[PDB]
Amino acid sequence: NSEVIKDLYEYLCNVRVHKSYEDDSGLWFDISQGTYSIMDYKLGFVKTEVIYAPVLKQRSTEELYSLQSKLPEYLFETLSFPLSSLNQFYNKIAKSLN
Amino acid sequence: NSEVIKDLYEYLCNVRVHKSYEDDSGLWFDISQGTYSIMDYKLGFVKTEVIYAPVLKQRSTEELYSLQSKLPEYLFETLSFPLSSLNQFYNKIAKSLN
Amino acid sequence: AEFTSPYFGRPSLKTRAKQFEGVSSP
Amino acid sequence: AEFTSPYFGRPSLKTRAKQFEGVSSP
Repeated sequence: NSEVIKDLYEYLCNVRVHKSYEDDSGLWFDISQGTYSIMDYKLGFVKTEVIYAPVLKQRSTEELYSLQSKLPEYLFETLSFPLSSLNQFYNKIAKSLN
Repeated sequence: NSEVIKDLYEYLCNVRVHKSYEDDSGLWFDISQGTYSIMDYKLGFVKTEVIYAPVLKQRSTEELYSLQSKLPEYLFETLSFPLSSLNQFYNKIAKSLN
Repeated sequence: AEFTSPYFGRPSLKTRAKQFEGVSSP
Repeated sequence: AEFTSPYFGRPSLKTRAKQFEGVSSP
């Protein structure tokens, strides 16, 4: 059921957690979020406080240009913010992509 | 990892899929969504078109009064809407609860 | 192993699953 | 059993997992 439950989260919230892992720094998630404009990023949780890291090296120049025009500039660099701001962070990305 | 990935979806999107099941009608999900105001409901998928069914019989009178004051009235009855409206439906519930 | 605080430590929405005990599909 | 169309049939975001191939934590 885990695979269809993730499908629901994708249709309901336009977000997909590809996988998780825990390194020395903390617990990390590979995440994509969409609307067709899509953004890929990692969220780290260190113990809590949240680290956001955009995954942009693979994206094409046309792709980067579209995202940059509409998304807030800080979304294209690493960012640290409190856990209590995580849902707003999700909504800001969602509102910017759509 | 499935349990911590669901925890992330909860913190990121303020929603939790308790479980799924498939009956004769289709595929169903028990879902809670929150901000502290919380709403419990089932989403059915019939093949697609979406059926929303609020789960209110257990809630107390004080709880129902708070939700009713702020949430749209149609969220307290069964509702059917196209799959392409599912993310807006999520966002409307999210915006109304917060 | 020693106990370690979970990253997501707040009471989740897992507790609410019981709300669907007697409900059937509409 | 016969093939049945999935309820969620559109191409998902599962394809994008490959975007994280060579990336490390910051």
